[PDB]
Amino acid sequence: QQTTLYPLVGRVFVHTLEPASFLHLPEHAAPATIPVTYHAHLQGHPDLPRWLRYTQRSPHHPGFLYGAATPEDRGRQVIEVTAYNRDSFDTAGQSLVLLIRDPEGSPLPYQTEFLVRSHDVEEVLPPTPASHFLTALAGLWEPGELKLLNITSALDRGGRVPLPIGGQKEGVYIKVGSASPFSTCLKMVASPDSHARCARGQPPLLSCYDTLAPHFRV
Amino acid sequence: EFHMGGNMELKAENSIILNGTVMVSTTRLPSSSSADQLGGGDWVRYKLCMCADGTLFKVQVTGQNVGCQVSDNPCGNTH
Amino acid sequence: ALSQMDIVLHSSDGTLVLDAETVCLPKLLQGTQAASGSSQGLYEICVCPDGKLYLSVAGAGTTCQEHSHICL
Amino acid sequence: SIVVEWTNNTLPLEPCPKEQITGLSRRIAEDNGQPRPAFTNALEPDFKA
Amino acid sequence: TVVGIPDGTAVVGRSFRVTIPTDLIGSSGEVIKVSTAGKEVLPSWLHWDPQSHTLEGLPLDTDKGVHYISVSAAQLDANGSHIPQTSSVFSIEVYPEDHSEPQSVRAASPDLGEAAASACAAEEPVTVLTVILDADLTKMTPKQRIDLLHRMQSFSEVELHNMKLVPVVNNRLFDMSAFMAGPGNAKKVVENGALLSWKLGCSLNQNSVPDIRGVEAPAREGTMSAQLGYPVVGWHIANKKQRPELKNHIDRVDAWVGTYFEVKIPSDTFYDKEDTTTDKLKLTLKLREQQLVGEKSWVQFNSNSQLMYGLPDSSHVGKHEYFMHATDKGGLSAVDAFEIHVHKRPQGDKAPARFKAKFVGDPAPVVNDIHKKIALVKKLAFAFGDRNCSTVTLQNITRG
Amino acid sequence: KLLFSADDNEVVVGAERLRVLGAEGTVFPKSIETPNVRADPFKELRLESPTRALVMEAPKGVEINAEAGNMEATCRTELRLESKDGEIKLDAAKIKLPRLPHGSYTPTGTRQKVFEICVCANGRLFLSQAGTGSTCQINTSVCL
Ligand SMILES: *[C@@H]1O[C@H](CO)[C@@H](O[C@@H]2O[C@H](CO)[C@@H](O[C@@H]3O[C@H](CO)[C@@H](O)[C@H](O)[C@@H]3O)[C@H](O)[C@H]2NC(C)=O)[C@H](O)[C@H]1NC(C)=O
Ligand SMILES: *[C@@H]1O[C@H](CO)[C@@H](O[C@@H]2O[C@H](CO)[C@@H](O[C@@H]3O[C@H](CO)[C@@H](O)[C@H](O)[C@@H]3O)[C@H](O)[C@H]2NC(C)=O)[C@H](O)[C@H]1NC(C)=O
Ligand SMILES: *[C@@H]1O[C@H](CO)[C@@H](O[C@@H]2O[C@H](CO)[C@@H](O[C@@H]3O[C@H](CO)[C@@H](O)[C@H](O)[C@@H]3O)[C@H](O)[C@H]2NC(C)=O)[C@H](O)[C@H]1NC(C)=O
Ligand SMILES: *[C@@H]1O[C@H](CO)[C@@H](O[C@@H]2O[C@H](CO)[C@@H](O[C@@H]3O[C@H](CO)[C@@H](O)[C@H](O)[C@@H]3O)[C@H](O)[C@H]2NC(C)=O)[C@H](O)[C@H]1NC(C)=O
Ligand SMILES: *[C@@H]1O[C@H](CO)[C@@H](O)[C@H](O)[C@H]1NC(C)=O
Repeated sequence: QQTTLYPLVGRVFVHTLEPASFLHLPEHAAPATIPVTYHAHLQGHPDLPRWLRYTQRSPHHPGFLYGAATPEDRGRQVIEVTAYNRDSFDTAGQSLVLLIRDPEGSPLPYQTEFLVRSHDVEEVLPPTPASHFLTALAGLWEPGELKLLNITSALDRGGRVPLPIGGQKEGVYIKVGSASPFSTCLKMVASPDSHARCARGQPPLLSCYDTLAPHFRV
Repeated sequence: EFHMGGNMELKAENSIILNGTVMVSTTRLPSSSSADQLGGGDWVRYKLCMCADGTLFKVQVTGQNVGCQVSDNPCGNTH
Repeated sequence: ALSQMDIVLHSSDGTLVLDAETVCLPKLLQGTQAASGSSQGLYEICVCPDGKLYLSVAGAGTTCQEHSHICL
Repeated sequence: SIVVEWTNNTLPLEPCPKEQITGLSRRIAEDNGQPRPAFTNALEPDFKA
Repeated sequence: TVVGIPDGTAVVGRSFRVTIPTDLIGSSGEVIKVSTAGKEVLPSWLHWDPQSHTLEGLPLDTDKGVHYISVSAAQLDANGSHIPQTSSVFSIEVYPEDHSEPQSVRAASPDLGEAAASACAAEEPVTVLTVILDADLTKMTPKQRIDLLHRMQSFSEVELHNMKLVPVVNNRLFDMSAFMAGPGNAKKVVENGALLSWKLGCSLNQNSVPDIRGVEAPAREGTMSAQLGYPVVGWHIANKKQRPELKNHIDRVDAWVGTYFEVKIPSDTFYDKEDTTTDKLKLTLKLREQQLVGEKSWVQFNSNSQLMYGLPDSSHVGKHEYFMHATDKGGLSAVDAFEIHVHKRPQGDKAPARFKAKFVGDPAPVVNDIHKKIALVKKLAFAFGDRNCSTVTLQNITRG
Repeated sequence: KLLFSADDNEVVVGAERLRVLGAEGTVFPKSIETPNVRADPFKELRLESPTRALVMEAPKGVEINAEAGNMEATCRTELRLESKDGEIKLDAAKIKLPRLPHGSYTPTGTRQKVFEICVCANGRLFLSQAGTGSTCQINTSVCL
């Protein structure tokens, strides 16, 4: 069993993973009950390349393979992945084929990096919350198309473990690219007066209403 | 598996927990036959007994009809 | 195998065969036999002929022999 | 006797900081080598250089 | 085999306990899993004990309603699965204080409960003794609520089902209608409080109250609070009409020979449900077999200042290990481990400056005492007027 | 001091340290002989097989030590503690048996010779044939 995917240099790639067809042994009745983890590596290697990484909140939750293609990794790439069921101890070897190619269309020089504090990484990884976040960002990106570039756990950059009391989330760093120029509100956000205010703990000078609210806290 | 040649040592500070449907090697463990007529009669030997909270405790046996009922509970009062 | 904390021999739903000539349990709590019962939930440990271990309700005398249904 | 030796971390392993050491000598030391009144007061009373 | 577990009834403040017939639901090797129907978490007022296979709890005022409980017997699979072969679902209905006496509650028991079956008249007020404690039922587990109930049982001589444990409403820590009252052993109140109440009789007067010395005396002397585990605010008779947790570790401590280092623990290093802060919790430093640092050791640590400090020597270059122990007011300790790397002085021998001085008196007590060494280092730092005493690196001391 | 050699068996390089780059890992088709495997600081240690068995041997002893932690022996079929001629002990203040199943009573069931546990004075345990009453006062030669 193999599957061929088509990543491109410049933007993120994410693969939602379902135990229904990934595992050769079907999970009948309610398939969401069984906890299965996944260990993915380069073929004949113990770990994924630098650009690619893998996460999983809980074994009773789907894992996620995600990363941004690099121009130095262009070409054919082989992923050998093992579905280790946390309960059933059932080995399901699987091959994934990646063809890292150049992006098609205009580039996105205008990249923007944000920190989300109201959500975990595994919440944004499904396509629909990411789409909702990108539409909310387009609510302030008028005009211009959007395309996410990078997703990274805030704990990877060096953040501390949030307190489990108070609903505190780990946070996530998000890079989204666009060829459209930044908005005037975004231009005044980056002004050093707001940086000085943030250094004092004062709020940054905001002229546009937070479209991310109340779902997303940035 | 744990295949050791000599003794196997399992030491803890607070407590041990053996969670599961435990078996035992009956042939390997010795069993006291009743051929001898009370060779260990009125002897200080303890019987293992089950607390309500999973704890085990040993009760000294005085006569032939000593059960596991206790008044001064070493398990602690079942709070 | 010594540990500074609790040790969990967590067989989820399986069996635990302990194959040794001698089993030493020198650190058990000592119980005092009396007619009065401190509380309920008191049981005694019972052995099936195949090595299966179970429990019976504690009483004035032994109750392992009265509860031989589980042994098969 | 207590024969004490030490080094300073701001020393950059570079061409001689002779001006810094001269300033320290005129600040806390003297040409004869006795502890200065400020240096002695800092040393006072546990240590007597 | 489908097993029909009967529906259960619980009352706010009353101890609910049900025995699940696990022998019928689960076969040999099958282990029961008890949760909420369609959820992986039981309700916050319920606790399942696999030892006696018993679901017991105490519902609070926020737990009113019908709680559906799913009981599924997982079966052993050769490869490793645990298949819930038989899933039995039963509902538990929670009633407010408007529920009747536990006589209606005690509806599933061979015992008649004549003591419980005795009641008062419809117009006769019920004489109830209520003990006020300094505890929060929300922060306490239902297991801890049953703990409190059965610990008060040892002084009240009353069964668990006849007691009522409720939170204090509107910060009322005294009853004005009580004809008898007594102070507790708690001089201050931290939590909101808990009222644990049990009936003594029907409209009893002062001359008709039974012997309550075994309740009044231990509460005043504090032995009742010692056995309960929580402070006792007081008691009155009226005629009513955890272990700390860890989030962040200390990776390693970078130190250099002849250099003084000082580290203050972060405020988010450890957490407890009862404390929530590191500063309000006792912190100690220990060795591998739980021995403290000696007075002569090159690293010490002050608990009141929650500050570790030290200055290493070249005979102690390399790795070392230490444990941080975080003990709360509850007598429970959380543990973190950390490693310290001590390096040689990076500048080494090519330092552009070399200060040398000879003093008076034997250097044996000064070298033998790390306190004298750190005092000397900070005294040089103050002599230069400096704040960071680490800028001094002693290199060698010789007896003269 | 030897700083390089390359002969018919092997090649010795006397470098102070061996420093490999690359986050993808490495492959050593034959073996690694290291006297001391140490975890990276601030990092976990993991000894796993992706799809197969793990076997580990030491004829002169194995010390598993949790200097502050737990020994979570999570299995699903058998936690075999098989000693050839030694013994097993559980040095702990309390002993828990949280999931030993109950045995329903047989007032008239078939007579099956169940067994009971008798404790010697040194904590040594031995079996005994169940009788009408407690039968842990028959023999002391096992305890002797
Ligand atoms: C998306 O974000 C990730 C995470 O920040 C980026 O991956 C990071 O990329 C940098 C540089 O490419 C890596 O730094 C390198 O680290 C190695 C040591 O492993 C060091 O030897 C090099 O000199 C360099 O400093 C970093 O390790 C890597 N982190 C992870 C977790 O992969 C990624 O580049 C970002 N991609 C885009 C398109 O923004
Ligand atoms: C010993 O291991 C067994 C195997 O897991 C445990 O048995 C069952 O374990 C599951 C998973 O923990 C329990 O389900 C959970 O129950 C709790 C309340 O007990 C509930 O809050 C969770 O949402 C979840 O449903 C299940 O109850 C339990 N059942 C039985 C009969 O054991 C067992 O708990 C373990 N015992 C110890 C002392 O570790
Ligand atoms: C090692 O020698 C250096 C000398 O280079 C010592 O550092 C010096 O520390 C003093 C503070 O006591 C610094 O004084 C400065 O004064 C200016 C005046 O405006 C002020 O702006 C600064 O904030 C500071 O107060 C001095 O600059 C600094 N020398 C430097 C940085 O080169 C150091 O304390 C010695 N360490 C020992 C003896 O352990
Ligand atoms: C720092 O102070 C130390 C100790 O006062 C000095 O090291 C000492 O150096 C002398 C001169 O060699 C050693 O004396 C002889 O050493 C040989 C071995 O090298 C030994 O076999 C002889 O019996 C005799 O002791 C002395 O042992 C040594 N002390 C030590 C190593 O503890 C050092 O020279 C001083 N350095 C500076 C820069 O002041
Ligand atoms: C004191 O010196 C240390 C060097 O170890 C440096 O890290 C620290 O910033 C200095 N203190 C101040 C106030 O600059």
